[PDB]
Amino acid sequence: LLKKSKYELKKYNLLVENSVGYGQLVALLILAYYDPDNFSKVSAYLKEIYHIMGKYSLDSIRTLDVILNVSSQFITEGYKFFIALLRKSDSWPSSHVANNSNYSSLNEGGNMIAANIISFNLSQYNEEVDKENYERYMDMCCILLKNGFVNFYSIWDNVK
Amino acid sequence: EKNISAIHDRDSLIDIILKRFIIDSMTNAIEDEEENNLEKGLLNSCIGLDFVYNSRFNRSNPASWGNTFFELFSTIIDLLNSPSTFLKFWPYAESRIEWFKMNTSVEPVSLGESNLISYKQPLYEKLRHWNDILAKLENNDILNTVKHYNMKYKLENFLSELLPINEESNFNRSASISALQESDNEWNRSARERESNRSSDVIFAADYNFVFYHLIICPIEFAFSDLEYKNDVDRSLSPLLDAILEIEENFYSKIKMNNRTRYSLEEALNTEYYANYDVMTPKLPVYMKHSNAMKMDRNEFWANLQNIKESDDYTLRPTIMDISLSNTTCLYKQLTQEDDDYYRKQFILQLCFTTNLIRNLISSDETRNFYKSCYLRENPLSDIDFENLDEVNKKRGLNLCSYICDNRVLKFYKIKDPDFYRVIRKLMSSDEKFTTAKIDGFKEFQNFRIS
Amino acid sequence: EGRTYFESLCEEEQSLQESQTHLLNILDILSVLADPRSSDDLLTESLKKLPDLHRELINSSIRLRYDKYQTREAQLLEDTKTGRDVAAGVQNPKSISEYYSTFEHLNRDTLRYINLLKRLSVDLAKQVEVSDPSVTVYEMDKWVPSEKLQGILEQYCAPDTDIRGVDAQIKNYLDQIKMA
Amino acid sequence: MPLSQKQIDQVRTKVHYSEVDTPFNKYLDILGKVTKLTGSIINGTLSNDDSKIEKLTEQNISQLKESAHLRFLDLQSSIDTKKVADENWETCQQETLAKLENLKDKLPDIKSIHSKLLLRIGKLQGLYDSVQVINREV
Repeated sequence: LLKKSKYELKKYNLLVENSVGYGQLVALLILAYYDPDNFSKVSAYLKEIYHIMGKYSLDSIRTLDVILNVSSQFITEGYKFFIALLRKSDSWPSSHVANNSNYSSLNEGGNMIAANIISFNLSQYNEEVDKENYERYMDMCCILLKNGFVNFYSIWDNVK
Repeated sequence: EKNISAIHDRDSLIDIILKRFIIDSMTNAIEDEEENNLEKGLLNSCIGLDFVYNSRFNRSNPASWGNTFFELFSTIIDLLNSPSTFLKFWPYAESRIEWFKMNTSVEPVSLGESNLISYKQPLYEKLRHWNDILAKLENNDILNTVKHYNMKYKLENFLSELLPINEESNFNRSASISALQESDNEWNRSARERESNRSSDVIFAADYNFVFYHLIICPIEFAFSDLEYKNDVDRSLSPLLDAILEIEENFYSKIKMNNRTRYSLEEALNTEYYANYDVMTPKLPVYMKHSNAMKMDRNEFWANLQNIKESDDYTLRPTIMDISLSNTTCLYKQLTQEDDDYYRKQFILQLCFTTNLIRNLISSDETRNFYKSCYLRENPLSDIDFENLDEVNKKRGLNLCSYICDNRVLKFYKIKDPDFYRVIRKLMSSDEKFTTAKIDGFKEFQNFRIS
Repeated sequence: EGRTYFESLCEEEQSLQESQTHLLNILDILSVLADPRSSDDLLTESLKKLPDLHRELINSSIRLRYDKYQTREAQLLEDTKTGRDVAAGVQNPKSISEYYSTFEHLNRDTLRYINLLKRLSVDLAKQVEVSDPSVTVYEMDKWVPSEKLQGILEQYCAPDTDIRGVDAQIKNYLDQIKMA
Repeated sequence: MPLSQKQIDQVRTKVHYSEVDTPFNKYLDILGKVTKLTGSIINGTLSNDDSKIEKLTEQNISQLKESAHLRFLDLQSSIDTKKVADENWETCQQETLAKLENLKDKLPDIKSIHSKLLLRIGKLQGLYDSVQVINREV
């Protein structure tokens, strides 16, 4: 009890622990892709996402996962809103945004928390709803390596 | 140099010199105007902190610089006299986030790893103190502004990326389901009367609260319960979902009878081939695509509505997706009229998250043995019982779980809109990948290798 | 009696200064015991002052600990009061219960505006118009209608324009084709 | 190996009243180090043993005099830091209760937009009933 109520951060990983908090974050990204004005309103949604992520004490390592799992179902039509929303965020690498177009800059990269989530999500292929959505998730990941969001050898070394 | 009697550990003295220099410079704000005396006090502290990091090779030890640097940074967060002056300082913290992780090491860590443990010296007394600041903003649940929550998000996101992802105080180890989740306003609640229940929409709204207060708040109380406690939900939940899912039958038929009776009048007008295509989004109709006068009508409305919701007079407002529970006049008006279709898509996302746990709790056996050690380690003389199979109980949970989602939710959305149905099936599939990861102890996130 | 956290914390600094003075008065006596060129009379005089200060230091370091405990119980007493008890002092409920109600009616109709731009979005019946025989292919995504039909539809969404007057202007355009 | 109801609420209380405080616990190390030192010189024991702090020095006893003055200022500045942090939270709790108190001059700004945004739906639902009737004939 000394390390549960005095050292443990009060944040909620799973989608069942705070079902009101993740029920609003999901229904916001459904709205953000059914809106014809999504380039004047990048910070009109990015100031809303940071207001549900702090009212309800949601985790940042899971909110990055829920963002990358609703975005990959709308990646055909809206794929330039998904990068424009994610370039202004506080999860975009600001100082270590190093690119995958050099031969020595394939090691030095940025955002090793999203290098843990995609390498965990591409290494699972043992279900029958996970198989019908692996192609569209692999396209969404391949846009992120181009813009410099993640490294190459962070994803290459940690897939099955 | 004029004094010669620094016979002590001089690095203990220089910390006190650096501590008093921050305290008076943060309080002295009477020399000029208050807004521009702030950045004269804030700046003298920021050069004081960078003075510690650069002059870290010249002190007595390499390891001692980490405890001075966490001491001075924790002092500044007390003297910041507002949430508004905390947000304008906080870009100093998010930029030098690689300075915190290199604890007791003069050469920096590479990227990704951190030399920080939750029960060791720099975080032994600071993590207990920074959780007290976060408990203050959380307990104050009726006088919180939008600058308060932004203070709360940027502070817990500072600590989540400070500690490793496989760290015992970092992944919600004992899985605590939240009970303070109340998307509700205090000032619209009118006495919660249960006496004059003449209209049917009251106990509609009241048992909507009860299916919220007893399923979604607590799924571990629902599964390990009696056979009559599951009987008053099902006789009330089935009038609820068959009044909601008959509205989206009438909302999606508005879209279908719009375009098909245009295409049948296009098959009547133009006869070229069998014009039978898939129903997709009517993107921007014919004329709103290239209309710079129609565009500036809308693009100036999203500039007025953003300036209202940003100034320091409107900082007391609910979220945009907030579904009000106490106000029974606003709750019935959000779910019934067929033009929002987001306040009743919040209920289906809320329902399919707990119902997914009702299946995995009753059926599996390592899941029930995990929640043994979660309740019995914190409350050893507990109240509810779980101890064995309960074969008379297993037949009722799985027959209400598989009916309410697999037989009414997931077979309705596969016909109406097959893009939203692909989000529910992926979100429920991703939850069991992480629940199984928590039971193990998040130790597949430990083998992540850095080149 | 009931004390506040602010008053109990400021009283701790008063008892802290009393412990400092007896601490410094003892420490200089130990210094003059350790002088190398020390005199015979000062080592006899200083030791007589010693037991009177020793039991005085204990009575000050005990009250320091006793006021470290009384501020800890006053700290926790003010945290249980926070929340909905501080805002139970306002005397204007009708002004706030209509301010939150006119904001909850605002976001409900902002979603209805977005749900009328892309997701319902009624369009024209695209009737093909072909004049040049040198293109030989047509795409039904860049069909732009007639300017007499566009300028009527342009000014309808434009402001300060009646709902019943332009209905005849539609009927002006509708019956114009019905003659021809 | 069972527990009791009394035995659970005795550990539910020790956690709730547990504090770690590095400036305060370091000052009482100095107050403790001198009372055991002036205790033995009253009795008569003074030897070359390392169980106590030190025997007799000019420099290192004055080093204890420096330690008694350094940790006093660290404790004094920390009580002042807890003083100003409590004063600031009471001010923002009062000015938020002042901003919640009036709420009358900011009400006409919302009802302008909500009567303007309800006007913009009146045109589009009339525009989508204008284009819907010209397509129904042909």
